[PDB]
Amino acid sequence: RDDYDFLMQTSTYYYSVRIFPGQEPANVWVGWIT
Amino acid sequence: MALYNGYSPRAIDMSNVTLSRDLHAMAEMMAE
Amino acid sequence: PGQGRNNNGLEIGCVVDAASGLLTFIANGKELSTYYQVEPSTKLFPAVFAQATSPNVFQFELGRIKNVMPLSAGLFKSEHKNPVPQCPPRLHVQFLS
Repeated sequence: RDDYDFLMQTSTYYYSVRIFPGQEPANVWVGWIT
Repeated sequence: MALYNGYSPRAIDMSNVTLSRDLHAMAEMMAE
Repeated sequence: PGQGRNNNGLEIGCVVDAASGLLTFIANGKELSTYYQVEPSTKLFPAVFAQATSPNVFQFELGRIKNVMPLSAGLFKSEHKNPVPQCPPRLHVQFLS
């Protein structure tokens, strides 16, 4: 149960990346670029 | 990792894993 | 931890704070020590760099963790106050060529 007021006033955003099994995790890089 | 260390068995969905191409040759010989 | 990826695919989550500029990463439910601080008015594109060792490489996920807005709210103005995650047709994967 998230706080609706906190959700409305917040500016944090989230996304996730799922690396499938069998793919080398060292070869995969996740983050942001400009 | 080894140092780090009714049942529901959940094995690795290993089908997605792929081998190096030499490894394909090695798998071929050991299958033969 | 190791071998926490073969039973289930690895979960790296990216958290961006547009008010403070703090970039924190959540991986498999534990917060990674790596963090980045950016300067105001910075356009950050979600991005993944990978070398394919399998037919399936990775998967963008647009969900939300507790007390965080989904990426669609930050991206699209009309969805600013919509907690429900969305993937409008405008959003699409691009590659460097």
